[PDB]
Amino acid sequence: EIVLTQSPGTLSLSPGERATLSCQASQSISTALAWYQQKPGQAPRLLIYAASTLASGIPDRFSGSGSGTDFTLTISRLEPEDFAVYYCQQGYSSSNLDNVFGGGTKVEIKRTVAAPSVFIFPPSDEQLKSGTASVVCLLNNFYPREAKVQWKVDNALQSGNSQESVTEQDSKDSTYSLSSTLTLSKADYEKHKVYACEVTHQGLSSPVTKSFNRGEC
Amino acid sequence: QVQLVQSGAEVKKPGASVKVSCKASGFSLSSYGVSWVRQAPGQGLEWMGAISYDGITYYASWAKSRVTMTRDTSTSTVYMELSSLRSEDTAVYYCARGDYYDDYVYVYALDIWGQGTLVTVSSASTKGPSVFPLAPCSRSTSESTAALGCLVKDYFPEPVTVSWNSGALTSGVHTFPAVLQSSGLYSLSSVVTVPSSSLGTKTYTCNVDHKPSNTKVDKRVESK
Amino acid sequence: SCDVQLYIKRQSEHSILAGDPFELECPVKYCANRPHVTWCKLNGTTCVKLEDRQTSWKEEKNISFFILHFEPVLPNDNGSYRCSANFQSNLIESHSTTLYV
Repeated sequence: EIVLTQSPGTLSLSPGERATLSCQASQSISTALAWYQQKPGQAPRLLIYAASTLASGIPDRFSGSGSGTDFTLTISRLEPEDFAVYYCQQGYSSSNLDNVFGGGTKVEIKRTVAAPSVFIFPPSDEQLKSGTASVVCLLNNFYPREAKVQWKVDNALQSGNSQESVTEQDSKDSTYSLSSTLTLSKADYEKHKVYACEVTHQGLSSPVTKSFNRGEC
Repeated sequence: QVQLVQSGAEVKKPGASVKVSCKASGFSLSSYGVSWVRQAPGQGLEWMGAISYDGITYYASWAKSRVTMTRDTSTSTVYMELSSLRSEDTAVYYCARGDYYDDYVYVYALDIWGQGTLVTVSSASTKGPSVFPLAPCSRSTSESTAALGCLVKDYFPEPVTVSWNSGALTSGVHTFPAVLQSSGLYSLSSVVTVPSSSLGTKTYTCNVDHKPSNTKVDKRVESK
Repeated sequence: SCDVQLYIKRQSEHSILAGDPFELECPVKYCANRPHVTWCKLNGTTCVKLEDRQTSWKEEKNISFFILHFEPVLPNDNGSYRCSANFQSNLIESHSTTLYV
């Protein structure tokens, strides 16, 4: 079947620069290849149709090329509104296929490495009264997205009792923030004294541990 | 102008069905096709199928067994019915207009897109959030910046909005994407970094809105 | 040397009287060995593949044509038709052509 393969998965480029987006088809699709832009919380937007044509009200910095299997979307002067996720789509065939779309390419701002500010938030008195304890670790304004959060409960590294969220790149400083939540019962929470989140990041010379001792708050 | 308008968000039980509508304005349905594309939270674009200009339907190989696509050319509304729903079907569903730009070759691109329709599939029922303050156990007296937040825990379905001091405090605020828990309820944190010299004289209150359960909660965050 | 292409024009229509003969055209472009082309008729949401019919290839200069023969044309032939091509393990369709009887 027709499989659209996008490369690279993600590209870290600075504003003003040139972006080269690659879409490869498993078998020939002539010029029935379209390119879309999707920004967070918005619907996708057509950029280039018929492999090289520009769509309605689309700026001239977006240029498409290729025929058959190899296809390129080039942004020559990367503006800040261009930092989004891009998908290719074949209009060639629709019979017995999994998807007319490629897996996408995220275009993100390259900036200097920034270490996170790490904060620990113990559970509240209100939440404890309900028989559950959530311990939160904040990794504020870091670059690149790659961060390593480790939960330790009396120096015992935890697994499978936490979930993490990471924000979109900040529109003003191009950083990411990260929330990590450790969940436990009020019973297990009161079995241990020390709660800590160890963070390893590029911008950190050595891993940073923020901690509290339960009750001693 | 030339627009595609979809139906409101849906909340469904597993094994149930959902029918999404998509209204065309400014153009003719008998000249254009309409494709359906769903997107799971944080995932990529997933084509479900289409009903072309000449009324013929195409379905993704995974969706053929539970998906139906219709059109009412008089009312100029296209539909999508996804039956025997599973939790893994939770997504934002879009209708996109298929433009067969070429007069000799049967090829298309999707030029006008609908605003999306969030369909949640879960065994869980509508539950407003519990809002817990996030205040540190301790600060260092030499730190210029302090952090505080709100844990918007165990709500269903998505979304919730979070603001600080009725929308006046916007700088250094991070509202995190919600996480889906093992329990089927959503959970999120909203954080702000503030000057620690303000902590004793400035109030920090998060305004949590959960439209599906008609819940609005203000949570004052104090530094112990 | 090139991709297989089916060039039926969009909004194609032929208004013919019953009892008369007719030849329905499907412009097929090919650079390799002649591709397998078939015909169907639109019936609701599906294009019903037509079986055991008189069909012919008519080679021209840059183009070639696959033809469906109506010997003669019946009143129960009023509808929209299409040709499809299955080659590199996928189905490529042409624009639909309407027949008024």
